[PDB]
Amino acid sequence: LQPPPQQLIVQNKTIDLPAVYQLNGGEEANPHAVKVLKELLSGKQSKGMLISIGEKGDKSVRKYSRQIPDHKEGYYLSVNEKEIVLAGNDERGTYYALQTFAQLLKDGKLPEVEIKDYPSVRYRGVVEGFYGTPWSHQARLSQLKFYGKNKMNTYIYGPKDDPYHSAPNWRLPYPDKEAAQLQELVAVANENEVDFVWAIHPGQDIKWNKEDRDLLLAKFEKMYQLGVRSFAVFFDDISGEGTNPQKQAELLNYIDEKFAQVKPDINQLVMCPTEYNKSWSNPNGNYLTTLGDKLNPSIQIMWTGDRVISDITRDGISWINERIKRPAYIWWNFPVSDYVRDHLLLGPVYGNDTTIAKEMSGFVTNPMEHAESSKIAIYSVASYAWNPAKYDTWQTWKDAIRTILPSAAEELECFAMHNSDLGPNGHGYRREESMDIQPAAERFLKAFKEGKNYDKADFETLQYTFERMKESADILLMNTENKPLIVEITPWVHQFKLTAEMGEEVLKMVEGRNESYFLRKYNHVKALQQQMFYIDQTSNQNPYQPGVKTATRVIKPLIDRTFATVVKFFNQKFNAHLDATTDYMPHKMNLPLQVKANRVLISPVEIELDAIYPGENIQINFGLQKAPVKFVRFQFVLTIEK
Ligand SMILES: CC(=O)N[C@H]1CNC[C@@H](O)[C@@H](O)[C@@H]1O
Ligand SMILES: [Ca+2]
Repeated sequence: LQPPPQQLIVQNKTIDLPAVYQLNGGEEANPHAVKVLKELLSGKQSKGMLISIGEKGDKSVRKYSRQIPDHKEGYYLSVNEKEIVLAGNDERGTYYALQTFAQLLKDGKLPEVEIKDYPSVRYRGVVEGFYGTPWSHQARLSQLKFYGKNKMNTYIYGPKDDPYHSAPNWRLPYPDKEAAQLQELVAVANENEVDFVWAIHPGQDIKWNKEDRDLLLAKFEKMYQLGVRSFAVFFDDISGEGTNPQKQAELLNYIDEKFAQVKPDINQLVMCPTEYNKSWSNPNGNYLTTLGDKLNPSIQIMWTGDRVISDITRDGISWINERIKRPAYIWWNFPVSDYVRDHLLLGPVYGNDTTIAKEMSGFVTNPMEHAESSKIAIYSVASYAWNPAKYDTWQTWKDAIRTILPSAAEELECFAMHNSDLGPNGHGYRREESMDIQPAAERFLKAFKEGKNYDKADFETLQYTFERMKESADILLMNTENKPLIVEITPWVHQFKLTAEMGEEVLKMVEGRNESYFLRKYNHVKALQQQMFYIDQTSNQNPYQPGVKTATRVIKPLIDRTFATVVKFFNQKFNAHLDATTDYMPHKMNLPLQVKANRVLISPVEIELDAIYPGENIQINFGLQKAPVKFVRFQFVLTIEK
């Protein structure tokens, strides 16, 4: 059961899904839930075993009102030989009773059980709020079904790069095509019991005048016409007047008073502050307390923790709550990769204190621009925020992988386990990676480097890893159970497979039959390096972190260091002069050259390019008018026309 229920009593009897059943509650219970139930009961006829579905207050469930948790979205579920009860505290609770029911049903059989359940955190879900290609319409439809199945009740739509979400075209209604698609998203979210929260991000060019105020209002009104019933205003990552607290609070309160309190059915009204984490707060400034004191009590204030990227702690949530005068609505910046875009972040969700549910009013994950890939952290975040006290890091991760790709779980597992760390970055945030084999890697390399014998067991572990990596890469590429997931990760799967092959060859170079066999392996390895460079230069070419990195934390560094090392030993033994560099680089220059898009740079006297190119400019720190260029004699960046 994911998420795990608050309370669970299991019997060790199993009853069959009644061939003949009698349904009590069908026309009075939440239709979404009745719909799931009926699908599960296809080819089953309606005397028979009584099944009771309904919300508190419904005739159908009166007998059980005591049993139904007195919690929003709570429910009571019961299966025995004589009957089934599915009873929500409210309509969404009945739907969630059904989501739990569906997981219990295995082979037309059910365990005898009694469950009392409800969420420990009121708002749980996802904020699509990253920089990068926003999620496709189809990705989104898929996400909303996934959210319902995992009792996530919130989808906050706010992709930084959607021009009708941010400046300047926030002022503009969506075009007809986009609008109809959003209308469809709201309907699907409704059906899966998710609040679609439409966010707008206007602060960068907002004028604090009636005109802009009205435009914002009319935009919200248009969204309402499309079915939206929840709203947010994001003030993150902007500069200027669009960051004045009082003005923000005033705008928020006005939206509240003239809009959220004027429609009959508006649910969530949420604002993300400009100072959105501790380390970006002006120490002793009045930004957060102004918001805390001026914002109407019913307005949620988002927060990403002590740092831009970070895990939520007891001391952290307390620090913020004292200033905003209410429980923070958490915006957790994981697995979002928009600042390390050459990495996938597919590891477990961990790091967030499990005892602070009461201290947060919401918990949403900012995911990767890779939607299907993000379902691993998303399912885990769903599990954590519904029941943080039973949150199990690795078990949920494995459960997510097996839900996403039952046909190749172990392979996805192998792949995700070695694609979890972010590498070095401006936000300082890291994840463990490849911990299973890290000790063996570390012993092997320390010994080898120092001419001290390595343990044969460690050598074999590595070897075994490279082999499993190749099997999972090839099996992943050809998987058709979730094509969109495979499309998203393919570049990295290729890169991952070449990494595994590079490791095998380098290991063979360590064993090293003879002089000629060594050179064969050494040459194979140069070729692989060049192939990795090629993928890194042709796949995923975005402006910020172009390319494709994989197994960066433990595995690549082990292979590279082992290569440099065995080559040095070969050069010594045979008085040779093999090049021991580990990153193929087609240009020539003691710091490593790098190639990013059409820049050729020295890592922070004479460079020689592998060819003549039109020069664009040189930016040095202590234009070329298209002049031909191959050599450059004297930050250190050459841009050329490529
Ligand atoms: C509140 C917030 O995190 N805003 C920005 C910038 N900080 C983190 C980045 O990952 C972005 O995705 C995010 O949209
Ligand atoms: Ca009802």
